[PDB]
Amino acid sequence: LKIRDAYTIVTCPGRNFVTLKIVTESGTHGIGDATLNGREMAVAAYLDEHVVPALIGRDAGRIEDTWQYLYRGAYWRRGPVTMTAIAAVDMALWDIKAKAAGMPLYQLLGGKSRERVMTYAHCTGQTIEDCLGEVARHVELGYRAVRVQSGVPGIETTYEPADSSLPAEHVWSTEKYLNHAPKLFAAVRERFGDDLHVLHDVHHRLTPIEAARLGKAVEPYHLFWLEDCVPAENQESLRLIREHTTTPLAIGEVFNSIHDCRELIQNQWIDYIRMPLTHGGGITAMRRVADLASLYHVRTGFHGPTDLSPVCLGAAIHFDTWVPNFGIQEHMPHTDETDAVFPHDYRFEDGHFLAGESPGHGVDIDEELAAKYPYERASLPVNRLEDGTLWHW
Amino acid sequence: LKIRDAYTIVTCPGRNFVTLKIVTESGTHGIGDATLNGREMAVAAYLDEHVVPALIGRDAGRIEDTWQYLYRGAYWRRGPVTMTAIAAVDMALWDIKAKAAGMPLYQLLGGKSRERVMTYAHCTGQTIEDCLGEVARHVELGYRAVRVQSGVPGIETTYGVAYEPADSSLPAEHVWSTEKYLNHAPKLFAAVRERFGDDLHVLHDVHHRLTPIEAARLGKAVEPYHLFWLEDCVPAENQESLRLIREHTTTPLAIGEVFNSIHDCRELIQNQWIDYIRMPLTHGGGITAMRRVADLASLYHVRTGFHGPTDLSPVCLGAAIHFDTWVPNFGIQEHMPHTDETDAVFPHDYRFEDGHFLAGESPGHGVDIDEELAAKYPYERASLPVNRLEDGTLWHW
Ligand SMILES: [Cl-]
Ligand SMILES: [Mg+2]
Ligand SMILES: [Mg+2]
Ligand SMILES: [Mg+2]
Ligand SMILES: [Mg+2]
Repeated sequence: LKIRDAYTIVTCPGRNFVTLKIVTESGTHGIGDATLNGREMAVAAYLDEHVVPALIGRDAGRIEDTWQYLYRGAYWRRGPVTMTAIAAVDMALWDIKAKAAGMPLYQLLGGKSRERVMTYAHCTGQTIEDCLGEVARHVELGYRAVRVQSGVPGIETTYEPADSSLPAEHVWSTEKYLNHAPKLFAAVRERFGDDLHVLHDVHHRLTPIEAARLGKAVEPYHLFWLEDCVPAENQESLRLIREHTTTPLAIGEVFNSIHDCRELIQNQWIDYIRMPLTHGGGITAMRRVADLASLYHVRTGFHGPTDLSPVCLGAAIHFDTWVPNFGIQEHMPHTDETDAVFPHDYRFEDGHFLAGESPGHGVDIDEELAAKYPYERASLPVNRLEDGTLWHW
Repeated sequence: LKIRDAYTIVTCPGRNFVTLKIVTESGTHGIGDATLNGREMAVAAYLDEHVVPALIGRDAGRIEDTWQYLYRGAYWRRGPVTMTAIAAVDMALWDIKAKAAGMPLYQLLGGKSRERVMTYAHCTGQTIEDCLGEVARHVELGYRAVRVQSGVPGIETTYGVAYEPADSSLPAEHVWSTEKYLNHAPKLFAAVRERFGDDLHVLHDVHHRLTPIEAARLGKAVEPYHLFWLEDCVPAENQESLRLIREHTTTPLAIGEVFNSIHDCRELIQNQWIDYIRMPLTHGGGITAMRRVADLASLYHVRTGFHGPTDLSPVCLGAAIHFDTWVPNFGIQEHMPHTDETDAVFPHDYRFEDGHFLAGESPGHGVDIDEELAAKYPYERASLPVNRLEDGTLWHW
């Protein structure tokens, strides 16, 4: 199990993905997602120039030692580029270990805790009516849970995000959003009733007392979660929200370390932690985050956008299958070309994922095919207030 | 004036440096340090592929807007690669602003608060005796303050004892014993005080190797020697790690060279768990961000102690000396001399005299880069070491 080769693959079958592959002397290989949307080449360089050369000759079986070696050894700790590189290595090594054990990853983690993995779909429209049409469409596809978003009247742009080479510039009004958003949830409940799980993503745009107000306003509609209410580098930002509303709260897709959320969890300021495998240091780190969360009744809600590759999604479905405190798994379907580049054995049926049974995380990469889709630069948008203030997107 | 061009320069005049240069439509230019030791090319790519293209055509004068645009706009916030890229842009833009104002940077910041900037030098040796020899040598050069490190008997390799840490292509592997270090370290400080007396400022870098209660013990043990600071006692991603140390010793504490965000140290500062904040301009988001960190620190009597190793370029050092000259709550400035080749690649107007830095008077931060000279020294990979315990446990270096 000594590592004989390690290298990145960069491909764009609909959007950019970076993948790390590790091959052992025996021939067993593993892959890990290394995709960091809008900053992809920073991780590619971090891996190619600084991590990959140190992997050669290491015992691929020493997952924990390698994690600590890269985490502590980098000297400069944490961060999106850093932890994504570490996650890619970690995910490839767990893939290798599961293959060596002859087991699908969920078995190696402690076995199945559930028979299937509940997902939610994105439902978006310009008007509230447009959004309701999308909800109906997804309910018919078997989704038990939908995230709803609609345009704000008076505002040209509200939350494939990486649509432009350079960042697109959106304009935002908090006050108009706060008055309009509760109407969307009222309308969803009027048309679809109470059994549907309804989620909403605030996408970082509020202050705490504004989020508190929104949380209260939407209590009658019993949302599954209100996500990313406020920027949370200062974790105390959640406190006012939690003290003022019983609407459940989700946060953390932009986090990369347990140290970004330890206090959020221990103070019981959130209900769902959203940090995913690719950005949160892989299986090794996320097991620890999920276990900490479990002590405080917090459940997992992994970020699952198109900009995490099928490698992440497969591993996430395995993790979701084992973890006791599973909440929900986001599903944004990849393109057919992306699915072809990353063959996999996870299945989607009746609104749920089912883990694969192949040894490993069940995902591979077709390198020859990946090479036919060259990288194309694409950046995430930015958001400005009406006066031009650079805001949170 | 809009940005016409922006690009990185990577050079290795003794060790690796990455620099960002921004050029305006009028031809005026500014530079910023982008060097992240042992991970240099991650920052180069972050800048080259993702930041530089977004700078073209921007108003160079909009420093704050650019900082927020890069920080918030990245979506993934904070981190060493991220914040070093942002710092490089920020430093180059302040360089340009000061040149436009026709003033040295310290004047732009609020003017001078001091007539000179106290430094400390690194004194190191295998034995305590070897270290003392180095102290004597630096005292002779005019240093008022010294950091002292020496070998631990029974341990082959320890931090700060040979010094250029990134001295191998792949990470060197060192071995460590906490218990041997804890019993030996106080003997070094006792010896320094015996030979050199009480007026000298004496610093020591623990370099992340202790647990909180071990650092508490060390702090107490070294109280009689009145250290200027005991630095980086424990890894501090969990900021509460400092609490037991602070509750058990009056030895002053310094932390933060591995930090990149005010959010890495807000609680350390507000709870009064440290005396000096060490996060430097290059890794801490530049002048824009570090002004904010220093100001928060000032409310709690915390002083600046910018990390100043060889792996921050003369661009950072010059900007740091300007910052140090203005900031009210200045503590000390680390000085690790750069190589001749490095100083030639980065011509500068800061000066070192009688143990102190003096800020330049040229408009800008006073540092430039000679691109033709830089081109003579190609990048050469070098990684920081890792540290293992005697049983093989991957530890903190
Ligand atoms: Cl980073
Ligand atoms: Mg979201
Ligand atoms: Mg109360
Ligand atoms: Mg240090
Ligand atoms: Mg007490």
